[PDB]
Amino acid sequence: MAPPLVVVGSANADIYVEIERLPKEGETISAKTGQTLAGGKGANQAACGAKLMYPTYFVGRLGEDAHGKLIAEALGDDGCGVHLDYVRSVNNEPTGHAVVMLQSDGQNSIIIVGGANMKAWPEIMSDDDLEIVRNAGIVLLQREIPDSINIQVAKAVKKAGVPVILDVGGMDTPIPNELLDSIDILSPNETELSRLTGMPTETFEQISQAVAKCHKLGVKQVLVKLGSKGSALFIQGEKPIQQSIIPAAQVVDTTGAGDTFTAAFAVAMVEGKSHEECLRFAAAAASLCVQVKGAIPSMPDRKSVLKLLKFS
Amino acid sequence: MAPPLVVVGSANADIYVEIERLPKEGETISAKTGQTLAGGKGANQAACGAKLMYPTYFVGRLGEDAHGKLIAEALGDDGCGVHLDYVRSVNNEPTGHAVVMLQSDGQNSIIIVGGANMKAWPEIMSDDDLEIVRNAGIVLLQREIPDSINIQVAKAVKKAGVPVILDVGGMDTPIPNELLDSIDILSPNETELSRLTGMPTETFEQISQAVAKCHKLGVKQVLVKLGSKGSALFIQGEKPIQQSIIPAAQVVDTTGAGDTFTAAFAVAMVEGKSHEECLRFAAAAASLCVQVKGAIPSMPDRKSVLKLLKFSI
Ligand SMILES: Nc1ncnc2c1ncn2[C@@H]1O[C@H](COP(=O)(O)OP(=O)(O)OP(=O)(O)O)[C@@H](O)[C@H]1O
Ligand SMILES: Nc1ncnc2c1ncn2[C@@H]1O[C@H](COP(=O)(O)OP(=O)(O)OP(=O)(O)O)[C@@H](O)[C@H]1O
Ligand SMILES: OC[C@H]1O[C@H](O)[C@H](O)[C@@H]1O
Ligand code: NA
Ligand code: NA
Repeated sequence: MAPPLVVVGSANADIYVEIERLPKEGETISAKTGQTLAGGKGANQAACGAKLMYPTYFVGRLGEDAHGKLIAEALGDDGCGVHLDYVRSVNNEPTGHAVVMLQSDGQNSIIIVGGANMKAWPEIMSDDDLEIVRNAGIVLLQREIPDSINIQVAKAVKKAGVPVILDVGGMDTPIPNELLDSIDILSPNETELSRLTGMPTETFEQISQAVAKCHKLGVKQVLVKLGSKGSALFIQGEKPIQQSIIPAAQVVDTTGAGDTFTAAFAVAMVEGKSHEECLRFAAAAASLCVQVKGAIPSMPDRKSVLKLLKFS
Repeated sequence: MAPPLVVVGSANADIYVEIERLPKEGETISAKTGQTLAGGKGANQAACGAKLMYPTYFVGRLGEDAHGKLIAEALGDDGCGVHLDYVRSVNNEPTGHAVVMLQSDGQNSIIIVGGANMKAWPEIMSDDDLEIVRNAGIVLLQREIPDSINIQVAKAVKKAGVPVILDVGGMDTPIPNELLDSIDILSPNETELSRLTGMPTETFEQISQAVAKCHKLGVKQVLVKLGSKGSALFIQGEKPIQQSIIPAAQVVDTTGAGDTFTAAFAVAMVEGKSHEECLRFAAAAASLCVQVKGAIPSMPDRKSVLKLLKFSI
């Protein structure tokens, strides 16, 4: 009954097919194999939070189709234990999905269908949806749903005094200043930090500088994801702190690990942990995540993260 | 219950994405929209039979997943009314699926995942897997499950005396002669007939000679689908029967129409109708199919097929 993690964002069916080579206009080919998996940054972050045994709601839009049931199954009672009260399904849009064509040479080809993620939201968020974010302990957004929705959520949480984190992952359009001005923590990776600031991010000094531009744009806190280099938390009026990776024994699959990092950070934060302990909690979670194939099935339970953290 | 139509074959979730152009290696693109629908040649044919009010069983393999559920729902008691007793689901293979990339010009590019359709069958069919085919009034196969399974089913019927139809739709591989020798009716389109015989099929004379080649490969009856030109039924030693299309008011989506044609022909044949009547009935059912989007959603009910027959000649 603690103030919940509330994730508002995307849910996707990820349709992976293993093919020797791409087809041609008319060519029917046969994949070696194929699998369809629950994904999307919003669903991933919600799954992570629920698996960490923190009360978590997902606010998203699905189609009334098989891929929608796939997501609900993965996230809900028989899966991760996300509260799905505020997920709505519609009959005029497909569940969002991605066709991923892994090829016999190492190259990926992807078709992304935004579907319900981009087209099933209302013009104006319902009072019901806004009520769950007002009652949240913390709110997580990404950029795989319309700016309109992110902005309306951001405004409500700001008035309610609820912290909100915006993951920059998703579409590569500019971020509206009204969104930047209404969020507590911006969370880009190195490449995303560069794209929105038009500055280099090859060195930590360059990163600090792009982050300085972020402060000027209205963002008091930036949680920078650095891949193998770990992460860095920048708070205006303070010294940037850093956390290196907690090295994985083996990197099986980095899919979902940035989402795990972000959501785990949010869980540690809302649990009242220090900034240092938040970064380390998140590092530990991302680390367990990359050691296992897949996205949502790779995400660690609280017991495993805490176990890994114990090590000296 | 009349001796049922028994369809042994494939079930696919059909994943349609509308794009402008096919993407390139390393490249991410966006689609305008999409839809996931119940399909597969086997499930389509069973759905058709069931909608035409003939007792119909589907024998097939599904994964225990959301795509599998989609199929079951579309075919079963709340959908088409297919008897699903002999559908089996496995947890170690995915339900087969097909990514169908529609382009703006008109071409389609397709990736087919065999999944449970190709990989979840036993090496040897058990005799109570085969009990249903032994009780059939007519059996329909396609080429979207393993050759080995098709061979075992056909042989189990031949040694029981009921007609077996093999739709050539599916894999583009040569058909094993062991299979051709065990079926009663082969049903290819023009391209499949040409691929299988290695002969041209651009003219009716050519088609007739390609069919003569089929008669040499041991097949007595060939039901050739000729697209906008209609169809024809060749029976060895007899004059061919030709049937033009029953023209559709509008063509919305031809997906599943060949499946409809073949299954409707089978229903008419198992009900005792004349070859002429069988072809007409099949043409009418395919006509209705092309006027609605989707495969299984577009299957017509028997009354509509008979009404189109009444008023079309
Ligand atoms: N060998 C590793 N061991 C432990 N953690 C790792 C390892 N490699 C990457 N990570 C961590 O897993 C997460 C995902 O890394 P990844 O490189 O895929 O993306 P990122 O740049 O960090 O962030 P984003 O998801 O926004 O792209 C990150 O939190 C990263 O710190
Ligand atoms: N305008 C139309 N009106 C009525 N029937 C049509 C029309 N166009 C195609 N058909 C019929 O729908 C069925 C499928 O037609 P299509 O052209 O898609 O391929 P086909 O070669 O005949 O069969 P297959 O699906 O096996 O390739 C056929 O029975 C065809 O005769
Ligand atoms: O004939 C139609 C079927 O062929 C392919 O198998 C598609 O899945 C489609 O439903
Ligand atoms: Na992973
Ligand atoms: Na159709």
